Amino acid sequence: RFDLVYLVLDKVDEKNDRELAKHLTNLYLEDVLPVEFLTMYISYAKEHIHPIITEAAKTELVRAYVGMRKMTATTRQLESMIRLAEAHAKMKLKNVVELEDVQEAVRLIRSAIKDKIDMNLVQTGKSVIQRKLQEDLSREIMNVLKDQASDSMSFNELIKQINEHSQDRVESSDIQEALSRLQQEDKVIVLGGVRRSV
Amino acid sequence: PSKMREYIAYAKTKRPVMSEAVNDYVVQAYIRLRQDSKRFSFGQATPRTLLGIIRLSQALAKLRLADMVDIDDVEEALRLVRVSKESLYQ
Repeated sequence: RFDLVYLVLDKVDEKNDRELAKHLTNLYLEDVLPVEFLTMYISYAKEHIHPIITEAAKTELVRAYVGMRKMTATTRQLESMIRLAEAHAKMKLKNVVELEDVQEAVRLIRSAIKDKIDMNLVQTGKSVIQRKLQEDLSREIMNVLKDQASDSMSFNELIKQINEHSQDRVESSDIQEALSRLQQEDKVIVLGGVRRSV
Repeated sequence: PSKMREYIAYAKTKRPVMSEAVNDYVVQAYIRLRQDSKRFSFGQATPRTLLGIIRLSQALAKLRLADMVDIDDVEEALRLVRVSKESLYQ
C-alpha cells in the first residue's frame, strides 16, 4: 500500500563524501526558495488549485501499464501514476494534466520498481521449493510406510532424514510449513510431534 | 584531587577553532577510515563518527590551551579510533 519505496542504502565511492565532509565542516569554518514561501505555496496549491484529467493522456497511461505488466506491476501502480500526475499538475498550477507529468510519474514509479509481482514476502523459487519439499516429504512418508506399518514419526529424526536424503540443506521451518500446507490440503494429519500420512 | 576542577573549567572556557588544511587532513583520514570500513566487527565509519573525531580533536585542543588543532593531534585522535577498532577486535 505504500506508493513509493526508496532504497536509501548506498556504498562509499569517495566521490562526494569529501564534498559532504567539507560542506559539513563549512558550517564551522564559515557562517532555492524560502520555507515560508514553500508553506504558502503548498497552502495555495492544495485547496485553490484543482487539476483535471484529459482524455488524451489516458492512452499513454494504458500503454505504459501494458509495458509494465509484460516486463511486475499491479493496478495500484497505475492509480499511483494517476495521483502522481494529478499532484504534478497541482504543482505546475496549470489545472490540467498534460502529457509530461504522465511520463514523469511512469519514470518515478519505474525507478521505484527497479529498487507476477512476488508480493506476500514470497519469491517464486521458495514458492516452488515448498511444493518440492512437500513431494519429498510424501516420498519419505512412502519410504517410511514401506519400512514400517505405522506412519507416525518424530519430527526431528524425519526432518534430519529428509534434509540429508532429498536435496541440499534448507531450513527446518520450511519442511514443517509444507507439512502445515498438507494439513490444509488434508493429505497428511498432524498430532501435537506425530505426522501421520494417509 | 583539587587541581583538576579549575583546569577543566578553563579548558571549557577557551573553545578553540581549527584551520582548513587540518580539515583537509581530516577529510583524507575520513576517506581512509571509509576505505577501512570497506575492509568480525561490522562497525563502520559514519559521518557521526567523523563528528565524534572532531569532538576528540577540539577536546585535545582544549587541554593544550591551544588556538589551532595540531596535525599530530589529529593523527593521534585517529590512532585512538584505531585503538577503538582494536577494542572491537579485542
